[PDB]
Parts: sequence; structure tokens; C-alpha cells
Amino acid sequence: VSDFSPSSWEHGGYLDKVEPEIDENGSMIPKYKIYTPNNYMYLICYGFVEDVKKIRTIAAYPLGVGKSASHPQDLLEELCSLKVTVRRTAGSTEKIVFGSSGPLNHLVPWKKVLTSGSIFNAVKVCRNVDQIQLDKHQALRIFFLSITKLNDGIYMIPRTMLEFRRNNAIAFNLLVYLKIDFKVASFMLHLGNFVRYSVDYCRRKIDRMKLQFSLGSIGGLSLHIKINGVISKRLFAQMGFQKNLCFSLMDINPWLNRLTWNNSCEISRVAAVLQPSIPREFMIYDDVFIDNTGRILKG
Amino acid sequence: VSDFSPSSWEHGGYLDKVEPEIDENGSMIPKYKIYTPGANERKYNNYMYLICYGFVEDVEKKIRTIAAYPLGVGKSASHPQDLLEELCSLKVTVRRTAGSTEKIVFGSSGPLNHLVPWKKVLTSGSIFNAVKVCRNVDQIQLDKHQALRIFFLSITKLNDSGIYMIPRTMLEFRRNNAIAFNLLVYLKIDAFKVASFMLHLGNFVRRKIDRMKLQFSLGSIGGLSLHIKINGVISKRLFAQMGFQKNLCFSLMDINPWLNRLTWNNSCEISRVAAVLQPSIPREFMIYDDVFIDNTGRILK
Ligand SMILES: CCCCCCCC(=O)OC[C@H](COP(=O)(O)O[C@@H]1[C@H](O)[C@H](O)[C@@H](OP(=O)(O)O)[C@H](OP(=O)(O)O)[C@H]1O)OC(=O)CCCCCCC
Ligand SMILES: CCCCCCCC(=O)OC[C@H](COP(=O)(O)O[C@@H]1[C@H](O)[C@H](O)[C@@H](OP(=O)(O)O)[C@H](OP(=O)(O)O)[C@H]1O)OC(=O)CCCCCCC
Repeated sequence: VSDFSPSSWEHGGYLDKVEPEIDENGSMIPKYKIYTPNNYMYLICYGFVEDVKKIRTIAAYPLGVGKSASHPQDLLEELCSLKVTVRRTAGSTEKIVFGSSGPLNHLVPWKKVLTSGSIFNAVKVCRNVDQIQLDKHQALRIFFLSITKLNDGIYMIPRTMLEFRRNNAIAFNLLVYLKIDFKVASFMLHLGNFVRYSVDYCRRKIDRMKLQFSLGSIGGLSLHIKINGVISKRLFAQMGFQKNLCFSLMDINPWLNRLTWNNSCEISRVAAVLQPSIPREFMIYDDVFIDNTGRILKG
Repeated sequence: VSDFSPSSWEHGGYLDKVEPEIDENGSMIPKYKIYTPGANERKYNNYMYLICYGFVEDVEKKIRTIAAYPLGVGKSASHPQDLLEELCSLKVTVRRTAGSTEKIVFGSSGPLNHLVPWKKVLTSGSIFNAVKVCRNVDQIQLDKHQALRIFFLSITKLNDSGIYMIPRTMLEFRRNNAIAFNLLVYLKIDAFKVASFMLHLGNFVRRKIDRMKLQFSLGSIGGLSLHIKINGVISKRLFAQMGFQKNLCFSLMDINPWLNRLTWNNSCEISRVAAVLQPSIPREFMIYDDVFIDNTGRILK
């Protein structure tokens, strides 16, 4: 467990609070913000969920990655002219369903999401889903469009994560602390394994990497790592031109949304946690409801 | 949106607080508790779900936190006091590490006898999502060896004819031109703090739901489970589908892991249950379990 220097997160370690703005005459004026931690763009908008004037709550509507040359003000204005419905319902978990909208022009790169209904896990796109009505029609009045520019870099979600188990190796784990306007949350993630080399030797290799950490708004909150120094011949062959790693933090740690919602978020500490790797023989139990017989749960 | 009567959850709608007990001289005495919703019939070989709770403490000495160690379903005829005593004689190590998410890794040692039906979990290392088995994983040390000192064994009996659900076994909820039967459940937590969640039961092609005479109770599968029993009547097609039986169970910490942060170290109780009848979500709607969507297919495979 060795701490990185604060300079490694100073430049981009801050994510601004999502907030509506007013014009000179007090009317809400939609806005956008671009994070670049420029044609591939991730879009996520925020709006008021209202009756069809009464404001029930705020909700996020992720649109995903699209390739576009349109100016962000044209993406924003077209988005605010759409009629987006909001429903609170359930599948396995409680859901927020956004209705279909159209026609599109500047937003055609995000048509897969916008032109048909979209079902989201309510916990990832809203803190207080219980405020959305079940007996009244609801609609989204968008006030902010968050944009994060991507480089077609390594972008991770739980299903694309690689195997972390290894038998004779040192795991390079990363412990990150977030200060929320103060409340402090922390999480750990596995970066890789240094296959067998002492823990101190591994630390010197990590110092030479000159890692930089920053935050983005992919999924509402993402962690971006950039290698500004040097890496091994084996890791260099695996990665090639890739120097950037990005993690969708609301998909890995959905519990973060309840904490960062409607608040500013910033990296306050980052530490390398070098531990023996978890052996391949150990069993992964993602679900606590385990069935050792064959009779209660299939495969 | 119609509320069920409180009588529908009175009998089994309560889950006791997990807490250690002391003897007449102040020393901790491990205990067990059996929950039998949806499995009240007595049989020699019982299907039993086991989850224990212990103090995570230093080895070479402070109590750092409490953690749950799920053992899963095993078929056994042993008395619960023999399962408990053998479990407390094992030397279980605890490690805080990471995969995709932060993990708590257990390691058991000591041969098994009454615990042989749970050997798959106990005889090799077990990697759990820290959020589902511990509220404050950041209290577990990274620079010291840690051990589990078990104080409670929670047991929930199962009936192999019943339906037991986890996210990967739950069925398709989308349908065109149907009415969804959704269920809104409220839990009162002593903390009182009230949490609520909704789940999809099925789709119809209120009076039919009243005739079902549903009963709701809580169990300790995964630390907290919801059990529904049909005491009235249903259609011939729905009885054939449910496997010719009237029990349905949901592992609530696997569906709604956020509940653990709220119910941890507290008693939990059903305070309200309502049917929420809505138009079904059409099949044309897209499911986005991950908020990081890639419409280009060039960023994510
Ligand atoms: C796109 C996927 C991610 C790309 C790499 C993103 C970075 C990353 O994950 O590094 C892993 C690497 C090796 O560790 P590790 O034991 O995890 O080795 C890899 C791992 O086993 C994968 O699961 C394998 O893929 P697959 O499932 O069998 O296919 C992969 O092989 P292949 O696939 O080649 O056959 C293995 O190489 O870690 C270091 O060198 C430690 C320093 C890390 C410093 C990082 C600082 C930022
Ligand atoms: C292991 C068993 C698990 C399932 C049983 C556990 C309970 C459960 O899941 O019920 C679902 C049932 C109907 O569900 P729903 O109509 O959405 O689902 C369809 C139904 O299952 C048909 O039988 C399937 O085949 P088919 O059309 O014949 O070909 C059809 O498949 P396919 O057309 O897509 O291929 C399914 O889409 O719900 C009610 O009746 C509402 C009252 C619920 C009352 C409360 C119950 C406690």
C-alpha cells in the first residue's frame, strides 16, 4: 500500500456538480459541458421529472457513445425539443423507462437509444425513484447535457473486465478515495497482475509508469488512467498504442450514485495496493445465494 | 396500485436482528436460528441454506468489523447445534482485495463431518462482493492477517419443489398488449428507516389477485429474502408453470444489494405490500443494464 503523489490527480480529478442554470430573466437555460480526460462522444442528459408543472425529482437519461461532427449546442437544442416520457416500473429490479422520441437529425448517431423505449436500473439514473408517480403521466424537461469525448483507448464495464485470478503473481490493486461536497467514499479495483519480483520492485515499476488519474462523466461518473511514463515489454505488446484505461464507475459500483447525486465529486487520494494474487482455484461467488446441490438453481 | 391487507404479512414478515449473545458470565455463546417460510414441512434430509456472521479481527488485537460468510444450500439431516459447533471449530481467514469490485475473500481450514454438504464453499477459497457480506469493508486491514470469530448461524429451510430466484434465473418481463403485475414492498428497519423496492411477478393476458390470497414473509437467504405463498386459487396455466406448487422466493441481497447497507446489524420487517398493475413494457423497448452504452460497437464488444 503506497500512495501516489497528489500531482497525479490535480489536473482532471474533479467532476462538477450537475445543476440547472438561469438566464438574465430567471428562466432555465439548458447547458452542456465537455470532459476530455474529438468525434466519438458519450452523451448523458439530466432533467426534471414532472407531471403532464409539479416537479417530482431529477433523472439521468444516458444516450451512449455516438460518432458525430455536430456542434454540442445543436445536439443540446435538438435534444431539448424532443418529447421524452418517464415511467417508474419493474423488471428484476425497479426501473425508469424513457419513451421513444423523434424525428432526429443531429442526434441520429444516438438513434438506437432515442428511437425506441429504454429500460434503465432506477438506482443508476435516479437517487429517489419513489418520488416518481405511478398514478400520473410523467415527462422529462432536460436542463443539462454532459458530454465525454472518447478515443477509439480501453473502456471497461463489468462484462468486459478480464480475469483477475492468477497463481504465482502480485496483484496491482488501486484504492481510490472520492471527496463529495464533506463525505468521503472509497473503492478498490484490480488493474492487473505482475506475473513471477518483490513488492518494492513492483513499486519502482509503477513509479516509472507516471500514472495520471482523472474523472469523466461516462455513465454519470468515470475514472480515467493515463500512462505518461514507461511500461514493460510484455504490457507494451499487450497494449501497443493504448496508454489510457477508463472504468464506468456507476456500472462497477452503482452504490456511488446515491452519494455523488446532485453533488460535486473529486479524487482526494489514490494508492497502489500490492497484494498476492487471488489463486485460480478460489471460487467466485457474485451471488450470495449459493446452491451446492443441483436442485434449487440451474447451472 | 392497490394495497394488500396487513394480515398478508403478519405471521412471517419479520427478520430478527443478527446479534451476538452472552452467557450468565458475559462470554459470547454462538447461536443459530431457523427460518422456514415456504418450507414448513418436517423431513429427515432437509435442504438448508446457511449464512454465518462473525467478528473480523486481527490475528498476531482489535475487532475491525462484522462480516457474513454465506455457505449456500446443502442437503443435511444433522442437528443445527452440530452444524454450529463444527463451524465454530474451523479456522476461517478473511482478506480484503479486489476483482472488478472490492472483495472479501474467506479461507476455511479444519476437516469437515456434519458440514460435508457445504464442502464446495468451505474446502476452497471463496470470493464475495464485499458490499453483499459487509457494510464497512474499509475497516478490514490490508497490512495485517484477519480472522473470522463466528457468533451466529442463520438457517433457512428450502423445499426443492419451490421456485427460488436470483437475477440470472429471473424470466423475461417484456410483453406487448398485457398488464404487468408488479409488487411494491416496504421494509421498516429499526435503524425507523423505511426502504422500498419493486419487482415484476408476471403479466396478465385485482379480483384475480384477491382470490390468490397471497402471503408474504421474510427469510435469511443471502441475509434477506422475500417469500410469497399462494393460499387461494390461480389459473390452470399458472399452476402448471409454477411446477404444480404455490411457493416463490427472491434473494433480495442479490437483486437489490443496496438493501444490505440499510438492514445491516438491524431488524427488518415488512410494513406495506401493494400490487402495482401497469401496462406491460413492450418487447421493442431495449434493456440497458449498464449506463455506459456504445451505439457504435467500436468502443465495447
Ligand atoms: C482490453 C483488455 C484489457 C487490456 C489490458 C489492460 C491492463 C491489464 O489488465 O493489464 C494486465 C497485466 C497482466 O496481468 P494479468 O495476470 O491480468 O494477465 C492478463 C489476464 O490474465 C487476462 O485475463 C488475459 O486475457 P484473456 O481473458 O485470456 O483473453 C491476458 O491475456 P491475453 O488476452 O493477452 O491472452 C493476460 O495477459 O497487468 C500487468 O502487467 C500489471 C501492471 C498493470 C499496470 C496498468 C497501469 C494502467
Ligand atoms: C420456474 C417457474 C418460474 C415461473 C413461474 C413464476 C411466476 C411467473 O413468472 O408467472 C408469469 C405469468 C405469466 O407471465 P408472461 O405472460 O409475462 O410470460 C409468458 C408465459 O410464461 C408463457 O407461458 C410463455 O410461453 P407461451 O406463451 O405459452 O409460449 C411465454 O413465453 P414466450 O412467448 O416469450 O416464448 C412468456 O412470455 O404471470 C402471470 O400469470 C401473472 C400473475 C402472477 C401471480 C403471482 C405469482 C406468484
